[PDB]
Amino acid sequence: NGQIINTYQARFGTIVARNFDTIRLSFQLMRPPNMTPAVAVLFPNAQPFEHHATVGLTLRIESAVCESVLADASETLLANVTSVRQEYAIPVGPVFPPGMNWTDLITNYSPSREDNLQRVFTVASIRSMLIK
Amino acid sequence: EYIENWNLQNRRQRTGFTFHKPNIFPYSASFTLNRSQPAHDNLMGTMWLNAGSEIQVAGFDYSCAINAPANIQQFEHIVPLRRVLTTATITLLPDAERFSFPRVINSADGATTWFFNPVILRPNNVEVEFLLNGQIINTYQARFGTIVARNFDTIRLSFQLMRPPNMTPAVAVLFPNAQPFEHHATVGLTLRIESAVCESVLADASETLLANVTSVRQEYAIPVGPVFPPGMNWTDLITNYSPSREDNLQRVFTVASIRSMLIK
Amino acid sequence: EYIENWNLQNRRQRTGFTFHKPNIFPYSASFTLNRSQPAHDNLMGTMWLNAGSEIQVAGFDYSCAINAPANIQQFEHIVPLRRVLTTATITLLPDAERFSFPRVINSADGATTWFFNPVILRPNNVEVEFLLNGQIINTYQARFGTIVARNFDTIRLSFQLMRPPNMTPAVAVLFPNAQPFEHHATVGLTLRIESAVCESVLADASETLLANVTSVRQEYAIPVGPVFPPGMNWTDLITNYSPSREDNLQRVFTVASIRSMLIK
Amino acid sequence: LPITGSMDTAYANSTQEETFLTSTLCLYYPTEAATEINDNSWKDTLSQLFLTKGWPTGSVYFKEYTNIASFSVDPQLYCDYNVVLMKYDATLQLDMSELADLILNEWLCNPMDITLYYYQQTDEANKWISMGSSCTIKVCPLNTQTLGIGCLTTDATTFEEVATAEKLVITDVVDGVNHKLDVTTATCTIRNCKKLGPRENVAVIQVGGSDILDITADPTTAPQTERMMRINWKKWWQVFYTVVDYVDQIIQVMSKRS
Amino acid sequence: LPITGSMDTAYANSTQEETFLTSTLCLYYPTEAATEINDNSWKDTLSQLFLTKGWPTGSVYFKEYTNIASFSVDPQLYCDYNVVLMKYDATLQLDMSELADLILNEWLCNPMDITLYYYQQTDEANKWISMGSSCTIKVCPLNTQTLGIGCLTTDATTFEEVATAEKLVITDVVDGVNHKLDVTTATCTIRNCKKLGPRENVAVIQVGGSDILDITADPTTAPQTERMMRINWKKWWQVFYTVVDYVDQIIQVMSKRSRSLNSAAFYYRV
Amino acid sequence: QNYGINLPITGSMDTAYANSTQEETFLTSTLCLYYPTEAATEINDNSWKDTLSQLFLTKGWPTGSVYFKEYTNIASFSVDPQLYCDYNVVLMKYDATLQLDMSELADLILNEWLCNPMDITLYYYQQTDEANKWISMGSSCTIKVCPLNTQTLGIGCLTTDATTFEEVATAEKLVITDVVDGVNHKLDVTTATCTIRNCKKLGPRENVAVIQVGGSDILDITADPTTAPQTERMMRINWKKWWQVFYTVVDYVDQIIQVMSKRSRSLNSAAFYY
Amino acid sequence: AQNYGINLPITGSMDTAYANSTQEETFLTSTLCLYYPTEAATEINDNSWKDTLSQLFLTKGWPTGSVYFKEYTNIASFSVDPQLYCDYNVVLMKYDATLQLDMSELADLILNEWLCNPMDITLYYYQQTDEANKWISMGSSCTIKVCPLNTQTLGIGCLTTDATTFEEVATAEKLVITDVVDGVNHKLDVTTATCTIRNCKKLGPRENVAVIQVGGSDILDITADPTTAPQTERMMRINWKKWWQVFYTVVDYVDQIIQVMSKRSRSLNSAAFYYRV
Ligand SMILES: CC(=O)N[C@@H]1[C@@H](O)[C@H](O)[C@@H](CO)O[C@H]1O
Ligand SMILES: CC(=O)N[C@@H]1[C@@H](O)[C@H](O)[C@@H](CO)O[C@H]1O
Ligand SMILES: CC(=O)N[C@@H]1[C@@H](O)[C@H](O)[C@@H](CO)O[C@H]1O
Ligand SMILES: [Ca+2]
Ligand SMILES: [Ca+2]
Ligand SMILES: [Ca+2]
Ligand SMILES: [Ca+2]
Ligand SMILES: [Ca+2]
Ligand SMILES: [Ca+2]
Ligand SMILES: [Ca+2]
Ligand SMILES: [Ca+2]
Ligand SMILES: [Zn+2]
Repeated sequence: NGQIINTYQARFGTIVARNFDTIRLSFQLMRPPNMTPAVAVLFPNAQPFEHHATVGLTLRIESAVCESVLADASETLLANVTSVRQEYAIPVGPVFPPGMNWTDLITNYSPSREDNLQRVFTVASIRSMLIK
Repeated sequence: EYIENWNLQNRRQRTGFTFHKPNIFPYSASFTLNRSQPAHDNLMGTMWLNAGSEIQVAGFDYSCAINAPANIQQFEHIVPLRRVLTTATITLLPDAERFSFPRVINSADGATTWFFNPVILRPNNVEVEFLLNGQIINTYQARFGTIVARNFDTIRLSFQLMRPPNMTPAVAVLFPNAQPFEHHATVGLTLRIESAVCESVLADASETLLANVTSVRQEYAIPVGPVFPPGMNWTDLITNYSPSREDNLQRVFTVASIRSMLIK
Repeated sequence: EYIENWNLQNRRQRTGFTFHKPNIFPYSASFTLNRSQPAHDNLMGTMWLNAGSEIQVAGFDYSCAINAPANIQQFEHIVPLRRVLTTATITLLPDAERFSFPRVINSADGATTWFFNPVILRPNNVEVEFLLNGQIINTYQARFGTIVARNFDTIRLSFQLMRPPNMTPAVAVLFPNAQPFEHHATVGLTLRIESAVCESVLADASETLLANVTSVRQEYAIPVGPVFPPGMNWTDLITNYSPSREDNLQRVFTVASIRSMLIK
Repeated sequence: LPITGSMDTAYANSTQEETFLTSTLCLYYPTEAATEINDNSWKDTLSQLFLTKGWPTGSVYFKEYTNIASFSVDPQLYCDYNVVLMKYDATLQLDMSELADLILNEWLCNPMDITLYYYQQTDEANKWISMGSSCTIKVCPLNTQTLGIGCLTTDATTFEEVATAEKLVITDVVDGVNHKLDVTTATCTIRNCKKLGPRENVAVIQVGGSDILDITADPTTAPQTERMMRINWKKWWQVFYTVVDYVDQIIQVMSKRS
Repeated sequence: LPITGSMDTAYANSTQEETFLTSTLCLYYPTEAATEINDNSWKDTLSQLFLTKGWPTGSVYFKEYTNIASFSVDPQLYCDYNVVLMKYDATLQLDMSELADLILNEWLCNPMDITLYYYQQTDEANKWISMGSSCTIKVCPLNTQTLGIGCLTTDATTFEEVATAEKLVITDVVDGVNHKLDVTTATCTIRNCKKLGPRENVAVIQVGGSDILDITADPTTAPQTERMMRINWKKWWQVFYTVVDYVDQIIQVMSKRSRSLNSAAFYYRV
Repeated sequence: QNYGINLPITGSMDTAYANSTQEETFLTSTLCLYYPTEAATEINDNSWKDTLSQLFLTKGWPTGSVYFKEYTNIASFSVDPQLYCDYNVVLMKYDATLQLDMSELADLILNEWLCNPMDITLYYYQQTDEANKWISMGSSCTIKVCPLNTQTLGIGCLTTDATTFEEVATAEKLVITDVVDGVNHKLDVTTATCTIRNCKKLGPRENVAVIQVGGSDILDITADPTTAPQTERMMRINWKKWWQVFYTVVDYVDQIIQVMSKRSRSLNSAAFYY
Repeated sequence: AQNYGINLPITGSMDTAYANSTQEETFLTSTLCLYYPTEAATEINDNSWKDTLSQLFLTKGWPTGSVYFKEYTNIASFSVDPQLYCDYNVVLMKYDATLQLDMSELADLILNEWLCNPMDITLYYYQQTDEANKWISMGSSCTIKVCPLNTQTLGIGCLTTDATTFEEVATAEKLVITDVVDGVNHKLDVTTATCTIRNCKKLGPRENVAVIQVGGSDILDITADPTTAPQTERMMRINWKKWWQVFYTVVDYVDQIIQVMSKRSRSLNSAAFYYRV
C-alpha cells in the first residue's frame, strides 16, 4: 500500500519479504573511475559506442504464501483444469480466458474470476485425490 | 444495518451498504497534456477533479480543432473505482464549473506555470459508459440529468469538442487560424453520485462513523499502527484499499455504529 | 414509510413522503432572448438550469440598462412544478455560478453561435414568490440564506439589474454608451430545495428505490411498455407525470422498498 | 417578442456556401488605385477569382470613388456585403473617422430648416450630419432666454464656426443648450441624425497607416471592432489578392443587411 | 486600517452632482487654440456652457501654455480635476510621452548633487527627472574601483550623452551601477524620483495623431490607461465642445487624488 | 515518436513551485541583437561595445555571451535571414515609407517557415491554404503573377508574353506573395537576382523579440485583414538619442528574456530549408 | 501530435510483429543528392549523363525528379560552405595524397551535427568549455593565430598587443577546425575580412549523409582525439580506374548506401524543439 515493509541495500543471495504487493528495484550504473587500457578503449567520450554499458538484476521468488489461489511449479491443478476443459471441447464462457490463458487470467485477476478459480482448483484437488 | 451486514458476511452472503454521496473517489486534482510545448501557447488535453462523489472533467483545445480532422477533437477520461458500486443514482450535468474560469497552473515537473483562459463550448457527443470487468453494463449517449448505473467499477466519459461551423462576428474574433489564442476552447462534464449501494464499507455525507473513529484515535494520542494511514487519511485509505484494511475498516465502523447507538 | 402511505392512500387520506433534495425539476437547460438580433452583440434575457432540486437562473443585459427607464431592467423566471411540494427548506443564494463565465452558445434555431462574456452585478430587488393555484403563499423580498416555503407548486423569481450610478474608473471602461460591449452585465440567483414533503412519489438523493427499479428493468432486458418511458428516463417521467404513471410509480417504488428491506 | 431555445440542440451545418450562392458583395476602391491597376479587363479577372471561391458570376460588383472627400458626399452602399478600401492619407486625420462614423453606423435621421427653427441635442446620440460640396457650419449658443452666448444673433460674423469647406461634417455641440446655426445652404444640407447602432453590412479596410479611427463621439472610448481592418500595402495587387483570398474571413466578421 | 464592507449594501445615489458642485476643473490648451478661436470673451462663453452641465459659475479654470516643451519645464497642475489638451507632433514623438509620464504618475523626488556626489538607481521605479530651459545630460558608468568604463572620469568629451537641448528629460539607466553625471547646473535642475503610483486627476487628450504614448519605460508593456484619450481635430471649437458636453465621462475616468505630499504648492480648490 | 510525442504527460496541479531558474537561464546562453548602422553612427564611440557588455555583465549575463551585429537598413537586413545566437532581440527604426517592409521582416523572423524552392520557368504553382506563401529573397526581383483558367488559359493575361502579367512586387528585397488559393499561376520572376520559394507558416519562432524604435504599431504579421495580433515579442519604444535605447534594453533585459524562450532555436538560419 | 519538448519514456513490447519493408515507400517519397567533383564530368564526356543515370535510378526505384546532381570544383572549394540540402546525401571525393587534414575536417563537418554560436574577436577572449567545443572557421582565406592567456589576462608566450608574437594554427586554409586546450582564455587573430569563425558544439552525427572516398587509403579521423579514430558505417571507400565504374557502383548499391544512413534526426517533426534545422 505504498509503505516500505522490507528494504535491502546491496545485499544479494537469499532475502525474505514478509508482506508485500509491489517490488521496487532501484539499481544504478556508475562509470568506473579507474580503467585499464583494455577497458578505456570500450567507452570513448565521442559518439560511436560499439560496447554498451548494461547492469542487471535477477529476482526469483522460490516460495511464498498467498491468500488467493495461484499456479506454481509444484501442483498440477491448473493442468488438470485445462486438461478437462480441452479434452471435451468446451466453449469459452463469460469468466475464464479463451483456452485458459494463465497470462490473461493473472493479468486481469478479478475477484469473480478469483472465486471461480478457487472453486475449480478445489474440485481439481478432490479429483486429483481420487483420479491419479 | 451494520450488524446485519456483519452477520451476513460472517456466513459469506451478499451485503449492501446504502450510502448518500459516498466517498469512493480519492482526492485527485491533476491534468493531462495530449499536445504541449515549452511555450505553452497551443495546448490540448484534459483536466479533472475527483473529490468525494464528484468528477468534474474538462477537455480543452487552444486551437478549437482548427487542424483536427472534421474539426472534431475527441477527449476521454477513465476513472477506475476501488470497490464495485451497485444501483447508483448519478446526476450527470454538462459544463464543469470549476474548470471554466482563467487560472495559472504549474507544469508537470513543477518548473514553470502556464495560463488557461477558457471559453466554454457545449459537450458534443457525450458517451458515459459504466464498465464492470471491461464489459459495458450501462451506456448513455447525450443524455443529461439523473442517470442510473446498476453495476459498475469503472466510469468512462467520452466527450468531444466540435468547432462551430457557423459563428457570428462576436465569436469569429475569438478563434483565429493563426497562433495567438487569447481564448481557449474548453468543454466540461460533471458527474455526481448521489446515492449508491456498495458491498464494502465506505464513508459518505450521511453517517458520522469515520468521524467517530478519527475522534477516538485523535483524542487519546494513538500511535500509527501497521494498517491504517497516519492520521486516518481517507484519501490514502481509499487510494490503497486493501482487503485487510477493508476488514479492519468494517470492524471498526461496526464498533463505531454500536457506540453511536449508546453514546450520542 | 411507503407501506404507511400505501395504507393511508388506500383509504384516501393525506400522505407525505419526506425527500432530501427531491428530483422535482426535469433537466431543462435553455435560455430566452427578450432583445436579440442576428448580429448578437446587444442581447437581453434570461438563462436557466433546472436540474434535480436546483434552479440556477441568470438574466443578462449587454447594455447594462443604459437605455432602460431609470437604468433598471426587470427580469422574471417562473418555474411550474408537477406536484405540490409542502414544507420545503430552500437555500436561496445570489450569483448563479454556472452562468458567470464566458461561453459560446448556439442560437434558438441552432444555426449560429453567440458569445457571452459576463461580469456579475449583485441582484437588486429579489422577490421570490411561492405560488399555489396562482395565489401568493410565501414571498421573500431581498432575503437570502435558508428560506421556507410551506405550500407551493410554482416558484416565481423576480430579480432586476440596476446600472450602478457611481463607478470607479476601473468599472466605467466596461460599460460605454456606444455599441461595442466586450463585458456583459449578468445577474444570477440559485435556489436549492434541500428537503421537502411531497404527497406523490418522487426520486431524491437519499433513497435508492429508483435505482433498484431501473436495475431490475435493465438487468433482465425488459421491453418498453405502455406507461414508463424507454430506459426509465426520469426526465421524461417527470416531464409528463400523469396520474396513471404516478400510480404505477408508487406501486413499483413500494415493492422496491419491500425488496430493499429483504435484499440489501 | 422573446426568442427561446435549448442549450443542447444540434449545431446546424455550415451555411457559408449558401451565403456565397445568395449574397451580393461589392468593394469600393479609389481612383488612384485604378491608375496603378493598368488593365481594361481586371474586373472580369478578379470576378473569376471570386468565382473560384464560391461566389457566382453575377454576385460581385466593382464601384469606384475619387477620394475620401468625394466618397464622403452620399455613399450609397447598396450591396449585401460591403468593404471599402479606405486609403490612408496622414494629412486627413479626421476625414477617415468621419467616413467610418457615417458608413459603419445606423443613423435614423430627420431634416433641419435653419431659418425657421432653433436646434439642440436631445441626448448624446444625435449629431448634426451635413453633406454637400462645401459645408461651413457656424453655431452660436443661446441661453434659456434666447440671448446670444458670446455672439450677436443678427451678426453672422460673431458666430463660432466649427467646420469650413468640408464635404462630410458630423457636428457635435453641447447637449442641453439651445443653438442657432448658419449654413451656406446652397451647397450643403444639414440634418440631425441619431445613431441607433452599427451597420453590419459594411466593413472598412484601412490601406496602410495606423489604427486612427475614433468612430465614437466621446474621447473616452476608442474601440476597435471586427470590421475595422488594416493592411500595409506596398502594391495594390497584393491586397486585391488578399481580399479575394480572405473573403471567407471578411464575410465572417460581417452580417446580412436584413 | 482594513475596511470590512458588506456585499448586499444598497447602491447610494448618483453623487456626480455633489462632485460637480463641490469641486473644480482645469482645462489646458496650447496657444495655437487661442489664436484659432479668435474671441475676446470666449472663456465666458465656454464657462456658461459648462454651467449647463452642473459646474458652478466660476469653478472652471483656464490656463495656457505655448507648446509641449514650454509646459514641461514646470507642469503645475492647479485644481482638483485637470484635463490637458496636447496637439500631436510627429517630431515631438518622445517629449509628449515625457510630459504624459510626468503628469500621469506620482513621483517621490529629492534634489541631487553632481559635483560633490554621484548617484545610482535602485530599481525600475526610480528615474532621473530633469527640468529647465536646456538639459544636456552626459552620464558615464563606474564600478567598484570607481573607474569609468568606456569613458574617462575627467574628460567630458568621452562621456555618453543621453539628452541634449531638451526641456524635460526622464533618464533611465541601469540599476546597481554607479554613474557620474554632467548636467548644466546653472540652467537644468535634476532630481531622482521613485514612481509610487498613478497621478489621478489628469486626462491627457491627444488632439490628433495616433496612440504612441509608452509611459512605462519597460518595453514589455505599453499601458494604454484609462485617462489617455485621443481626439482628432479640424477646428478647435469641435474639441472644446466635445470636452464640454462629455464632461461627466471625463470626470468619471478620474478619481480623487490620494497622496499627502510636503511641497505645498498652489491649488485652485473650492 | 522517438521523443515521446504520441504519449501524454500527466501533471499534478499541486507541485510545490520548486525553484527559480532565471540565473541558470542567464548563464550558458547567448543574447545578440541587430542595430542599424545609423545607431552606431550617432553613438560615434569606437568601444561602446565594451561599455554595453560590462553593463550586460551587471544584469546576470557572463561577459562572452553578448554579440553586436550591424545592418544597413531593413531592406539590406532582409537580403538574407540570419538569426545567430540563442536569444535574439531585433531593433528596427520606424519609417513611414518603409511600411510593408517592416511587417515582412517581422513576418519572416517571428514565424517559422518550412520552405520548398520553386521552378518558375518550368512548372505551375498554387497555394494550398492560408499557411502557404511565396517567400522570395534577393537583390531585386519583380514578381509578375498571372492566374490561370481550369483549362490552362490566362485569366486576363496571356501566358506567352510577360507584359500582360500582373506584378505584385517591384524591385524589393524580401516578398511574401499571397495569391488566391484555388487557381494555378504562371510566374515571371527575374531569377538572375532573386530566389522564390513556397513556404508554410508554422508555430512561430518563439525567441526573436522585435523592438520597434519609434513610430506606432504597424506590424500586421498575418495575412488576412481580420487579425493584427500584437503578440508578446513585438515591443515598441520611442527615441531621441540611441544611448537611451541601449540603456533601456540593458536595464529591461530581465523583462525581455522572460517574454521569449530559447527552446525554439533552430540550427543555422531562419528559412527551415527542407 | 504533441509534447514536443518533454523527452517522455516510451514503452515498447518485445513481442511486436516486424513491420513491412518500407524501402519502396522511402524510395517513392524522399529525395537523393549526389555530389561529384568536376573532374568526373570532365572524364565522363557527356551532357546527358544525368538523364542516363536518372533512368538507372528509375530502375533502382527512385522517380525521375527525386535524384538531384550538384558538383564542386575541388575539395577545398566544396569546403568553403558545405550546405547539404535534400533528404539523403552522399558525396564522392578523390583522395589527393598531399591533403589529408582537409578531407578529415570536411567529413568532420559533414558527418556531424554542429550547433554553432557567433564570435567577436575584437571584444572577447575565448576559452573552450569541453571537448565538443571546436572553433570552426570558413571563408576564402582563413589564417588563425591563437594567444593563450594566464589567469590574469597576460599571454603565455604571446604579447597581447603584438600579433607577430602570436602563433598560427592554420594559414590560407578554406575551412579550419581548431581544437585548443580547454579552460584557457585565448586571443584570436583571424583575418575577419575573408573568414568567419564560429563557436561550435558537436551534438552528434549527421544522419543523412555518407562519404565515399574514391581511391586512396583509410585516412579519416573524424574525432579530433588522437586515441580514437572511429570507422563508422558511412565512411565508404572504393578504388577507381574510370569514373563510370564509380557511378555504376553507386547506382547499383543504392539499397546499401541508403541503408547505412537514415533520415536526418533533426529534420523530423518529432525533433521540433531540439534544434530542428
Ligand atoms: C448535416 C446536415 O446539415 N445535412 C447534411 C447531411 O445530410 C450530410 O450527411 C452531411 C455530410 O457530412 O452534410 C450535411 O450538409
Ligand atoms: C424621491 C426620493 O425618495 N429620493 C431618494 C433620495 O432621498 C435618496 O438619497 C436617493 C439616493 O440616490 O434616492 C432617491 O430616490
Ligand atoms: C500491407 C502490408 O504491409 N502487409 C503485408 C501483409 O499483408 C502480407 O501478409 C505480408 C507478407 O509477407 O507482407 C506485408 O507487407
Ligand atoms: Ca463668438
Ligand atoms: Ca452633443
Ligand atoms: Ca564614451
Ligand atoms: Ca533603470
Ligand atoms: Ca493583366
Ligand atoms: Ca492565399
Ligand atoms: Ca610565440
Ligand atoms: Ca578542447
Ligand atoms: Zn445530501
